[PDB]
Amino acid sequence: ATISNLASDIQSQVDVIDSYLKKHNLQQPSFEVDSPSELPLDANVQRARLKLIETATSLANLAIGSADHLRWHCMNNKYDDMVLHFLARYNIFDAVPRNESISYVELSQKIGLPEHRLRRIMSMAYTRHLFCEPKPGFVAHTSNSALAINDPLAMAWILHNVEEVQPWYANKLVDSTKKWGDTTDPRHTGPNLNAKAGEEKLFYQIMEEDDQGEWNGVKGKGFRLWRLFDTDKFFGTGGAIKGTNMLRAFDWGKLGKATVVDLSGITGHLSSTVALAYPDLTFIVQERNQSWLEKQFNDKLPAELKGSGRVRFMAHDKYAQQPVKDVDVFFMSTMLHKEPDEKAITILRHCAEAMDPKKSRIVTRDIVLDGGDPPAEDAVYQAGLGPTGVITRLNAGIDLQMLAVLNAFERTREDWITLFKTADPRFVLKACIQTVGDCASVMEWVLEE
Amino acid sequence: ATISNLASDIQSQVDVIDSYLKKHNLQQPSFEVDSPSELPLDANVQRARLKLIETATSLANLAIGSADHLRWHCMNNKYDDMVLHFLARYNIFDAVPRNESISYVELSQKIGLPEHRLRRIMSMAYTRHLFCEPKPGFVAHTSNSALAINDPLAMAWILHNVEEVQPWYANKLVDSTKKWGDTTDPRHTGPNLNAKAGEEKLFYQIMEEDDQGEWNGVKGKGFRLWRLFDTDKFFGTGGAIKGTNMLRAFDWGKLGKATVVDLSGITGHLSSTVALAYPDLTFIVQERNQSWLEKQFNDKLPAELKGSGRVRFMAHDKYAQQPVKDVDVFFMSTMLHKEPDEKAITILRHCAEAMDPKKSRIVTRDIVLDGGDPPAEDAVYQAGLGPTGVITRLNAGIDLQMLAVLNAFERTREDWITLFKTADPRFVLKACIQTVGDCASVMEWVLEE
Repeated sequence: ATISNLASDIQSQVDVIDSYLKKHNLQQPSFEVDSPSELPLDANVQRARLKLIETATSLANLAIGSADHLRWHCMNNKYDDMVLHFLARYNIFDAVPRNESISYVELSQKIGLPEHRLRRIMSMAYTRHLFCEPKPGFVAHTSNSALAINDPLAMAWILHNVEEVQPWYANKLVDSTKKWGDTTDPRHTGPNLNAKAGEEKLFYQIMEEDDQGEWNGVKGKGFRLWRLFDTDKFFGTGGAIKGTNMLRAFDWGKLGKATVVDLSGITGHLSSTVALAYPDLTFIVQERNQSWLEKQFNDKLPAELKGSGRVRFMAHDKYAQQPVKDVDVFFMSTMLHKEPDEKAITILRHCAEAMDPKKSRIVTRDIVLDGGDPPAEDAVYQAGLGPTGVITRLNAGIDLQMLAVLNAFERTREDWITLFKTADPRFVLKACIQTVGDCASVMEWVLEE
Repeated sequence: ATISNLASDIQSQVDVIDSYLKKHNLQQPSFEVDSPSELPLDANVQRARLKLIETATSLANLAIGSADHLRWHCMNNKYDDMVLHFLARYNIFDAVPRNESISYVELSQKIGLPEHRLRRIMSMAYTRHLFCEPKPGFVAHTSNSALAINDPLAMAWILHNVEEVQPWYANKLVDSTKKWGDTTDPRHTGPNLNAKAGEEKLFYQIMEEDDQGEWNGVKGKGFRLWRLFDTDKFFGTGGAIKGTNMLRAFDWGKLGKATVVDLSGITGHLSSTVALAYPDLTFIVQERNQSWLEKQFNDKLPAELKGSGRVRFMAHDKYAQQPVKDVDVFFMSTMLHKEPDEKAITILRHCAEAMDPKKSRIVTRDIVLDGGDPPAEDAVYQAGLGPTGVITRLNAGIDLQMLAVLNAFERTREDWITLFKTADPRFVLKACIQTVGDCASVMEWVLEE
């Protein structure tokens, strides 16, 4: 890489994107409040986007240079997260009006954060194009910050990372590695470094048991788990992993009238997206129960689905035998990646024992670390992959989140195939489709004699 | 901003830099091990560099877009720091040979980190151009990582941030703000959120007292403070704030044969740089004593200065009267920014009482948040400043480090002038010079009747 060749590559990638936007009369992205929040899903546009992010980031890295690389990174980067911590806990997104500016004096008063400290936090926020200072003394939104107005799912994602993942797990991972080595046991995690025998706490136990707090309509026991469920929904409502991508990566219409057991769990928000598009499907969403789960699940269903039975909650232990009969599809999105091989095999064997091989299939959605195949219309590394690819990087972030919190791990295509064949040697991978811009693939599995 | 106008601005900035490199037969930066570690200090080149970093980063931010902004940031960013934590604690920089590749198998064995976990850490490192995978199965250095080989100062900066600043202070700043409000008291910091009365610990008390560890030649009591002193030296040896910039921002030769009391403290590494350049100066470096400080100070002096008396340590309480007579210069680099107004005024009055107004001056070096004046040859915002400027961002990182650890703060030019005039109304700011590429200014103060 040289600064000149990176600049030339940037111009080529920009020209692909800009030409497509102009040809199709599409809005140009900006940092204004009402900028589009994404670029078109056209595969060639998304390839250019993924390459542009990588090449622009590489050029900034090269221009910073090696002398300022660690000097600046270890100074600044952790404060981007601390700034978000303040913005979420003081509800600054909602306190700044969407379409107007607000003085620091008025903003400070609205949120109860002394103005001199507010000013020092906002100064750092602006450097990530998160809010802006349109005139001296005043604060306004940007594209990036306005999209989080009135969005508890986005606030959940900030706070889960800054108040739980980073302090309890990531910042203890070196010590956990030294204490237990490289294991897949979710007890071998930061909260347990000094735990007395038999008193180890699992992440999911802390999530479901802590009662000292409230989040987004759940007060007391399990508020942190409810907030975690909100983070899962955040990844479905928009952005790279949005749930509507599944409609492009798998043909739900080919199932006709069919029963889907959705072992993705959580609140069934992906089942709801598919159900709205395909009224002949019934989704039975299976998840470990919590006192508030059935009520919250039902309250969050799209209005059109409430009371219809098309998407319904069924409390279930995913490690136990399957009670639903005549299931056409076992569906599980971003669920098996939390399961080391033996636990994943238990789940998959309970599904297989409940499958009619001639009629049933398993549809999974997970990272394939090497890459899924693009959708047929869209057919050294694919854009976004390779050592500096932005999808390589997102996959690594998710993989390290699985490591830090659970000792779980992401898998390659061959890893998935081997896992399923160990569960039942009759499993065949029929399709592994990843839309350009997304890190997950939708995989279709059948039992063949 | 649009993607096209950012791309055009990138091409203009690259052309300035590339034309200068070619005209002067200078090496092109790359990610290779032996890339230059910085660009020329020519002011127009550095202005173009600072603008290029900002514009490239803005273009990557825009191409990511608002939908993936928080989704990706809160996933990935904290892992850049966790990766550094591993790289430093397992000494991966030194274990990868500078000029050769090493297999993951051999690297894992050298450092005692299981290979599967090593591979998952390196995957994330590569996305910041920190090491690379030149062939499948093998690891090599990049420009960015090779510069940290055999550099305990760089390792100190990683570990101080990831093991002390972030967990003990930054990740508790919201809670500290809620407990105490906006104060300048260094007791009102994260370690003391639950401290019992009169048992509060100051950062600098923890640094100097903890004896459960070792760092870079200091075993036991005060190892963390020694590591902090190494971080201070790291900012002097290279990069934006390198100490040789002071030779451009102030004329030490005009002093002739002169005595300088250096209240920067630490290990006098900036005094050593000036002393090597100006043999007629004597520097008396004043700092709070520690058992190991005089020995380490003397061992780290440049060979040419050892035993010469040109740079010597004098234990001193900066809040106490000044014992040295006939001082020509009181020098203090990045020291007063840790001092709230009343404490800074105490120091400055002790200096002023020891000054002959006709002969003496104070030379300070600190951030001026609005910007110092460029050196005379180099004469809405200056490059690097403004809301997304990279020097604005570094200043904010340092300002938030001062907030989180000490409740201290950075200052504008007018803040500095007001502070000095409160200390003694005879103080006049004669010069405030900031070299392009650096965040600190060198300020010259005299007493005028």
